[PDB]
Amino acid sequence: MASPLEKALDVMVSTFHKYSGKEGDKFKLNKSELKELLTRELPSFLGKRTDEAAFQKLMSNLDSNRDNEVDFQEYSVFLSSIAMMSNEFFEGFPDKQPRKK
Amino acid sequence: MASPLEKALDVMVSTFHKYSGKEGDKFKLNKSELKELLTRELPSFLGKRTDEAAFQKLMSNLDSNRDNEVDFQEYSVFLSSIAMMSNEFFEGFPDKQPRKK
Repeated sequence: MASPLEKALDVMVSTFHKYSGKEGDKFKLNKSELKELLTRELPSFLGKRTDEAAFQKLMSNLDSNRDNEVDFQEYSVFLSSIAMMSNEFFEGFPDKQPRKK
Repeated sequence: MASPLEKALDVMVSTFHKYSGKEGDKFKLNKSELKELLTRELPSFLGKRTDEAAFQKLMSNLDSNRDNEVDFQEYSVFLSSIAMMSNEFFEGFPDKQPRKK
C-alpha cells in the first residue's frame, strides 16, 4: 500500500484480467497466458528463471483449484507469497515472527 | 505483478519499513504508525473507514503475533487479503473457486 501504488496493487489485479482474457479463461491464466504474465509482469521474480518447468510448478503452486489455470486470487496469493517470502528472507530468518504464527 | 509495478509491490514492502521505522519497531507497525500507513497508504481501503476501531480491529487481524505491531509479512498478508477479497467479491461470488479450495 501507499499513494496511487496502493490502488496500483489493485491494478495488479487488473493486470491479471489483462493477460487472462487473451486466451482460455478470462478469470484464469492458462499456462500460455501464465507464462507471458509471469515473464512480463514478474521480470524480477520469474525473470530470474522463466523456464517451462518453473511455470509448470508455479501453476501447480498457485492453481490450487488445479485446473491448470491460475485464478485472480491464486494470482494475487502468489504475489502475496512473493512479498511475504522476500520479506521474511529479507531478515534472512523470520525474527519478527513467533516462528509458529 | 506487471512492468515496474511488480517491483513496486516490492516497493510496498519498502513502504512498510518507511512507516514502521518512524516510531516503535522498525519491523512492525505499532498502532500509531499503522494508522498513518493505513490512512496514507490505503486511502481507498482504509480511507473508506479510518476510525480507531478500524485500526484496532485491523491490527488484531494482521498482527497475528499479537504484540499489537504489524510485521512486514502481516502487512503484506493484509494487502494480499485486499487483492483477494476485492477479486472474489469482484465476481460478487467466488465462482472461479472450487468453493472449498
